[PDB]
Amino acid sequence: MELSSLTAVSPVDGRYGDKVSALRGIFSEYGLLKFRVQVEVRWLQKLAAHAAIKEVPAFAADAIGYLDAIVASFSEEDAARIKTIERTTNHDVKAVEYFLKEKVAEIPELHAVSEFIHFACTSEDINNLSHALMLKTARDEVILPYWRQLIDGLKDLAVQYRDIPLLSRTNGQPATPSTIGKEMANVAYRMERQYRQLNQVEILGKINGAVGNYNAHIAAYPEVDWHQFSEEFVTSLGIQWNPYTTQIEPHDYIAELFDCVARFNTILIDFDRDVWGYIALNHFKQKTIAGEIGSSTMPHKVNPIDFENSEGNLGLSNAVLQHLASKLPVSRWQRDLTDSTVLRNLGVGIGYALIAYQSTLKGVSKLEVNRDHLLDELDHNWEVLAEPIQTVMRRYGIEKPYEKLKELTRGKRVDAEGMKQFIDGLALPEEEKARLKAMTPANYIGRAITMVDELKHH
Amino acid sequence: MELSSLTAVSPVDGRYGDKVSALRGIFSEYGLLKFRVQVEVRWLQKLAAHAAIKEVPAFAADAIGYLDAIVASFSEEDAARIKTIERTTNHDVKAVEYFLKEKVAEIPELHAVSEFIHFACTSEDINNLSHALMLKTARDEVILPYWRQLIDGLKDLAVQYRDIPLLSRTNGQPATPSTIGKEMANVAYRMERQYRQLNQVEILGKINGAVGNYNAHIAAYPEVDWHQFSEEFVTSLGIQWNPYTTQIEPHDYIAELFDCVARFNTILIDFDRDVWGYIALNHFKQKTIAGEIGSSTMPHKVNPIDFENSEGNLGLSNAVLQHLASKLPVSRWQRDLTDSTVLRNLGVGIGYALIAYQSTLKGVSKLEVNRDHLLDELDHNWEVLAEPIQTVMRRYGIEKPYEKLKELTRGKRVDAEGMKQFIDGLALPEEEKARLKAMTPANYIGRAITMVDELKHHH
Amino acid sequence: MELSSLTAVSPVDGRYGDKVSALRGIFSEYGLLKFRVQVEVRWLQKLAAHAAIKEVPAFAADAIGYLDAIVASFSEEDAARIKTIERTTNHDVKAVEYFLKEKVAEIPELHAVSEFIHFACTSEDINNLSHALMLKTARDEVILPYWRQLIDGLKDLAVQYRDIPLLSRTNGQPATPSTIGKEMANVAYRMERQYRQLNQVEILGKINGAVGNYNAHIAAYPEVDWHQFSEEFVTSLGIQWNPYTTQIEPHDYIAELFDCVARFNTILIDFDRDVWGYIALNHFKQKTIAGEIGSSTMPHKVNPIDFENSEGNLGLSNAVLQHLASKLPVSRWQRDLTDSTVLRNLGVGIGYALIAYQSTLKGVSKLEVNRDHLLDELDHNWEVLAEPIQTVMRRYGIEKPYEKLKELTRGKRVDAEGMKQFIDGLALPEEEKARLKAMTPANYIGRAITMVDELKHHH
Amino acid sequence: MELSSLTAVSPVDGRYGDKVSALRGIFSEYGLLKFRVQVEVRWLQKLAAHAAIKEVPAFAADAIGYLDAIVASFSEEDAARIKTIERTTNHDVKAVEYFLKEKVAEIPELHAVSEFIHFACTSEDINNLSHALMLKTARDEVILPYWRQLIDGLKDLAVQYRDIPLLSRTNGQPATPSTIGKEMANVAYRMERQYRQLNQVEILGKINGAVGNYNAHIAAYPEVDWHQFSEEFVTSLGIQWNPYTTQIEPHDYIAELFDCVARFNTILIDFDRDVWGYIALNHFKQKTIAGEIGSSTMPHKVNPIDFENSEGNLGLSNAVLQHLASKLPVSRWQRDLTDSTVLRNLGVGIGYALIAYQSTLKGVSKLEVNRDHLLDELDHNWEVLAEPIQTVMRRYGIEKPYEKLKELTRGKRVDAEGMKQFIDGLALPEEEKARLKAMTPANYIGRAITMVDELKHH
Ligand SMILES: Nc1ncnc2c1ncn2[C@@H]1O[C@H](COP(=O)(O)O)[C@@H](O)[C@H]1O
Ligand SMILES: Nc1ncnc2c1ncn2[C@@H]1O[C@H](COP(=O)(O)O)[C@@H](O)[C@H]1O
Ligand SMILES: Nc1ncnc2c1ncn2[C@@H]1O[C@H](COP(=O)(O)O)[C@@H](O)[C@H]1O
Ligand SMILES: Nc1ncnc2c1ncn2[C@@H]1O[C@H](COP(=O)(O)O)[C@@H](O)[C@H]1O
Ligand SMILES: O=C(O)/C=C/C(=O)O
Ligand SMILES: O=C(O)/C=C/C(=O)O
Ligand SMILES: O=C(O)/C=C/C(=O)O
Ligand SMILES: O=C(O)/C=C/C(=O)O
Repeated sequence: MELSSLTAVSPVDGRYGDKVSALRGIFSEYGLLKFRVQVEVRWLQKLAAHAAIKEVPAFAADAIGYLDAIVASFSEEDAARIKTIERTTNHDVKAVEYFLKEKVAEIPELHAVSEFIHFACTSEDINNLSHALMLKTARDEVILPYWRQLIDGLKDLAVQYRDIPLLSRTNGQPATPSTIGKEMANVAYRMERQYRQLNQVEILGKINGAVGNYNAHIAAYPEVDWHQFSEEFVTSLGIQWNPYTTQIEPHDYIAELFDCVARFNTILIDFDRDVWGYIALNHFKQKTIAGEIGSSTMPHKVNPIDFENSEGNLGLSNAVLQHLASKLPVSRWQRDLTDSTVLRNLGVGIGYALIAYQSTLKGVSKLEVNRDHLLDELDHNWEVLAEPIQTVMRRYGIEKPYEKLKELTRGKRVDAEGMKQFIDGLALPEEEKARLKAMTPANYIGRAITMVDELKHH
Repeated sequence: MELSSLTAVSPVDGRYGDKVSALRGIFSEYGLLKFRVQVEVRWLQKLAAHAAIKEVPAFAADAIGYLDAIVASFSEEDAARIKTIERTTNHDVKAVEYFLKEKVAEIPELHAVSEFIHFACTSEDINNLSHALMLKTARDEVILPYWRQLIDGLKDLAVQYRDIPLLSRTNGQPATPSTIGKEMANVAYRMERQYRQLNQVEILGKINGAVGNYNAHIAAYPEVDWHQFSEEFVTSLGIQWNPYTTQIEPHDYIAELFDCVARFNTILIDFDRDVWGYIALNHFKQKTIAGEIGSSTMPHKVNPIDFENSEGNLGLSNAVLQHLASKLPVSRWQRDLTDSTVLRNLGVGIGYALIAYQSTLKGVSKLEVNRDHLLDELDHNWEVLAEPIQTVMRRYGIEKPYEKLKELTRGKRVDAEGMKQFIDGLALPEEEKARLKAMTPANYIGRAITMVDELKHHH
Repeated sequence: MELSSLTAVSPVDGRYGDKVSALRGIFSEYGLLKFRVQVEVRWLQKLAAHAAIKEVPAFAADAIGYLDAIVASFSEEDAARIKTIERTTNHDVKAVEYFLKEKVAEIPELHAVSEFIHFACTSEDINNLSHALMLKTARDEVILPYWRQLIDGLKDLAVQYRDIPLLSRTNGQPATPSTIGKEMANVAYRMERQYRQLNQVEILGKINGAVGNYNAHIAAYPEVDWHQFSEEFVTSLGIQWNPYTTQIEPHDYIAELFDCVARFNTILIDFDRDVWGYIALNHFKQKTIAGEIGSSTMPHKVNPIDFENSEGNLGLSNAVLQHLASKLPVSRWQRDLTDSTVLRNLGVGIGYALIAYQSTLKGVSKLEVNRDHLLDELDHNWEVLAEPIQTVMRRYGIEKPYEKLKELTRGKRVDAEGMKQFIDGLALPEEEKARLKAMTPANYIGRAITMVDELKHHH
Repeated sequence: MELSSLTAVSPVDGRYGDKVSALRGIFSEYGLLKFRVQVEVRWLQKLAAHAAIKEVPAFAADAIGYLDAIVASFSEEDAARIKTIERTTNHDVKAVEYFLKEKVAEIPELHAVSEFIHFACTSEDINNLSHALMLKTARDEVILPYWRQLIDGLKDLAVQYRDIPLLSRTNGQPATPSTIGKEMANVAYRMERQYRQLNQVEILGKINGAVGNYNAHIAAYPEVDWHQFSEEFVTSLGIQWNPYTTQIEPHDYIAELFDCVARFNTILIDFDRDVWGYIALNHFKQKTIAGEIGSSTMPHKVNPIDFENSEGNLGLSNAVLQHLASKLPVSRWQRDLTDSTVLRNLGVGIGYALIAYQSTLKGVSKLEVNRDHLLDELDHNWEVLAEPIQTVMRRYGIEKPYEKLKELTRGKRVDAEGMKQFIDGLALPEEEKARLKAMTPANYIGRAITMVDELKHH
């Protein structure tokens, strides 16, 4: 069978292919080849612009334009030609070199310096810079914008549900109340920390020849400061310079990038699970679309499939991201080639994540808080007032406060009247007694609401 | 950009797409849908053949042929129709049901029992059986055949290199010799163990309604023995029966299946790495063709790129296989849907492995043992004879045998002459002294050759 | 600070030390050394009993008893002596050899064949056999017994709760009912599958010299069939023979063993989580004793801390088990020593699991099903009867059955009365209408109870 | 059997127990209890020092001293008492509370405010701050110093071997030369990046009650600004404040801490492997100790067991660190208790790492570079000069330079005379021809030496 979204082995290009279309122009073989062409061309232009390198005179305006067009117009047809050449070379980057030499052959000025294409370069000089550009593009144009959508989305939920009381669950058991909004706020805050970290991750690049010592460069141009030339070229591409490497850029920054993405994903997994649970408890109703089918056999079903889809894909994302993070930075001696094939999977780990981000956003858009249920549940759990009562008792020196409340509530059902009766028998100033009799599980929410309102201050 | 092998995000469908084409008809959405249709059709066919279920009379030959054709000729166009219907249902299995209902509408016999399609079934009854069929097919038609090629390949190398001496390396250091063939035999033996295990793994399936208690089945047909019905149906598909489940088949067998593939892949990583190193030591030269480029900058390079490609892909395979193996069997209460999207990746872990198997076979085809280097290295490591000498001394009661050889060789360079002189000073019977003076690093290979020759007698 | 359970870095030897005491005599350095001594002693004993090896005459009863005593009475003091000798050798197995040599010196018979201790052996010949003995002992005396307790425990719950109705949850939502007992039975069945698998795993061992070719053995005794000698010795230890290896036993069986324990642990995590949730839903209340504190701040709390402790430890167990399973079988060339230090952790992964098994059993002992809540919840979810109604409608040819019930219940609240009214308007034979009007969420449990009663007939 | 280093199940407390003794006072149950006592006491002191909280008057000098002594003198006997109390409570932190109440009972001033011990606190307020102190102490006093030793060690090797030529290996094959020192320098640089990152990781702490909303605090003291009180207390402990949490501190920073430690460990694994290989190639000899045994059967053996031990333990370390990093940040709703038992393993992942750090240092101390072998090997690989020759040809416009050199060397043995003969036939200016004939694989090292000398500038 020919490849199509229906026949694709992986769901990243298959069932969810339309959810990650932007990655097809970045992490695919086409994307890799596109970026390699960009790097090769930029290298030739720097050599030409470098006065000390007389063998490569400055290019005329039209020659520079011809070169820039090769970069900007790079097509699948161009990539297909490179692969055709690769059939002969069985070496992808050499095929890129030969492809570029073919392209400039018709332009005398360029053909003249044809043998300067890839001059003194090793394949990894081209590959690592290509990977850097792929990752930088992915982060700045795709990943961060989804993270911002998720963060803004959670904040909106926090504000929207700021004052909606919730019977908290610790150890899965009824506990001291909070508000739906506050529980949303906690997640936004965590996501924000990771967003800052991802944005601060360095994206490194290098260019220094075969084993990282500019051997070939120096042999031909011993008078040129290639260490300076290297830093200038890498930074000219918008990449941060990595001065010490072997044949390959070590890949530590890729682990740094993926580790933070995995942390964010983990926070999202936690969120997907919690909401799945709130929906199970009926604290949230789900918006329904006319025509849709919840269950093939149970007509009444309305399921949180978006949160579940996201949860599953986040696990897959982390499995791939984690493997790359831990495996890439280890390479035998000056390097073994196992990282090449692995690096063709940078978009895979990212892709599962993007699919999950969209699913979560989709699930969030269908949330309908159920205040009635939330409040009704709280009204059936007056035992949660045992904490404040004992704490107040502690304040006013009443003996064994915690112990007395434990005797009253642990393993015992106690309603409002019962809790109220206990308070009345306490040796406390009327003012405090009345203050205690005035609280309910629904209003025993502490600083929850204000916590939500102050989030914007962090 | 439209999807093509060039724009595909994953190299399983991209760069290596042509290496795993067989999986496109199995693990993809098209494959999933095709098997779902097969299961649905067979379910309807069993209901018809069941005399006690009179509302669905036995189907005549032409109707059975029409149903069989739906299964056999299932096309991408058919899959597209289901996807079109799914746009409305937002439920894939329900779209399959509607698809089939549309298909039988033109056959009165079949159209008359239209509402019996998916009768009493829950989506997972169809899904789990499809996954089982997908995995069984992949194992018997794809995985095992590659494993047999690797095993036979290693065995061929074992025989071909049965008597070629090798300076063994323990802790990376020169050690007691072996033969290239013996080192290959060890790997083939480990591979065979996993082969037998994978083949013995159970591929389970179930069919029992919404939560596993045949609730719906019994509500409509209380006089029918659905437990028996279930076992017959699952086994009729060539799948092994799993009588106890919630809404989903628990997936334990998937972990069992993936755990053995991972063990096999691990053995292969070990192999890829060892050969990469033997090539690094120049114990093997590499066959290459004119035109091929080793390095873009170093024209003299000839690299073991096939073994490296395999090694990298095996790591990826195991990472995906292991995630599925450990995550799938955990599902909240009667099931949470997180396993659905994950199960659409059964072929991904398998795909990375297939790519690796082919790369290794390619690498193996290019190996050329370098007898000259192997022997020359052995002739510069006569210190390895310290072990046999001390051992012989132990036998004949000579004092501090091991200790004496350690003082003589640890941290010291000793050639054939120096080792010979030492043996001469030993208080051993002439015959034993001669035997020791007759051995060399190259012939101090123990039972290596016979071990290789006897491999065929195992497994 | 001196080491004590209070200062121990790891909770396996610290807080939970008393929960895994049996492992101290197996996987610790003391245990490793004890088994090494056992293997060394048995090796010497076989050499003596082998008539062809005349330099080591058969041992008389008292000498055999003295050797057996070294093995049987091996103490921490003996272990300390070896560690003392190791301070000089910087090689543990060599220290064991010297230890034994010192021990036999007082027995002329044994002292006379002193240099035959460790004869022709490489350290791994002793190590791998010790690991095999450690794992076999742990499996047969520790792991399986806990697994049997869990399985029997789940089966007891299954029987005890066989007929207690439960509103099932799929996607976390109210679904077709089952029984508490049926949900327990499902787990017991999965556990039994892994139990059989773990019991069937092969525990392999080898003994063949420095690199696996009996080089040293053949150099001294070329007329002896060491391949046969090897198989006899390994099997005499109750271990299964692995004829092909490098310096180390490849460790594939360790992965096979650990892969099944991990699958079992995964099933248990699934269980711990489900029960944690059933407790959260108040389907089960928890037994607690006076004096116990649930929360330091919320006096009303009663938490399922036992299940939570188990769940956390199972994750830890699998993480260690999986690392060993995937890393151990890869060793550079004839072996690199990275597996030695790692193999000192065989008991760690097992320890986390043992802690978890005991915590779960403790949690189970405190469960008290809450029939009132389970039934009350079911009585507020009559919408689950939409499935059986539509299914019956399908049987009797009523049009758009599923679709009609969806419009009636999806996103809508429907009580017993509303469901009853709907059934009355259906064009079905009186008998079928009555049957539908007679069912309730609580009795719509299908074959749940019989499934539980038939569990005993499986496995 | 009773617990001893010989009977310990885990080698962290067993065979290598003496290698991690410092962790016994930090991550053990004793350490956890010690820190919990510290937090509880500090909390009581802040309440006393807080003027607005009149029910807890400022403490006299001797009372404060008595409290400080409880913290500073905390012993195993004290910890044993807490565990004895825990037998009754089956709740560790409550046992700590009761233990402290017992300790102050003899001091009237303290006994007077006995019920203010743990006032309004939830166990996790104490636990998370304890974990923060454990991790901060471990990083600043143990981990970073080992990393600094390793970094300084690699730098010393770099300087010591700065000019020692090495036949590089890419794909495991003879490649463009470098120097032993440069290969050491690359590793030091990578380790330094992680050191900076680990040092910059935030160590967070919180204190806000049952579910994070100061519910109990406000119920008793509605006039006190508990949000300010919280930030002050956490920062007073030297911990960074985490304002938004549920019952537990989310643990994201722990993942951040462990992820960077794992990255460092991975770099070290790569190093352990490379040196193991250099030793296998005989580029490094190993120092030998009189009396030691390399092999029980092969008398001549001298093995790099220290690097191997380190490699094995680094893998174990990462397995544990990774599990904690990915599992801890996920907790059901306001929290499930699975993280408590897991957090008792913070020292385990760290312990394996420390054992490995020491083993690597030990292995490094035994390295003896073998210049003779290194140089002899290079002198047998004149084919590596094919790169510079073709590059020079490229510079001077000689047709198909790379192609001509490939024909000459790919799959062919070419010695100095052969390479020299090829150069003589080139149409290049004598000056360049002589420059090429003057190089050897040993001096074709590019900027390697200078790269090493400039490391100190980064
Ligand atoms: N040392 C190297 N650096 C960069 N590319 C290489 C190196 N060695 C081989 N290659 C080529 O890199 C490509 C790797 O392909 P793949 O394994 O599919 O990722 C192959 O086309 C090789 O010919
Ligand atoms: N409980 C369930 N069992 C089987 N399929 C379901 C269930 N709940 C929802 N679905 C459907 O299964 C599909 C899951 O899609 P995906 O997440 O992409 O794997 C969706 O089309 C859902 O409508
Ligand atoms: N090739 C080998 N086979 C078995 N033991 C070895 C080997 N090489 C070194 N050893 C010893 O094995 C022990 C490994 O200790 P450890 O790294 O703590 O597990 C050390 O005492 C070494 O002297
Ligand atoms: N929600 C909670 N927060 C803090 N501690 C708890 C909580 N629930 C139970 N505990 C106690 O925490 C301890 C956990 O012990 P372990 O599982 O061994 O780490 C037990 O002593 C419990 O009684
Ligand atoms: O193609 C390169 O740039 C390098 C190849 C190699 O080192 O083998
Ligand atoms: O589609 C089904 O078969 C089941 C759906 C559900 O349980 O929600
Ligand atoms: O101690 C041994 O048995 C082997 C040691 C080695 O191969 O180095
Ligand atoms: O002990 C505590 O602080 C909290 C306990 C709980 O939430 O259950």
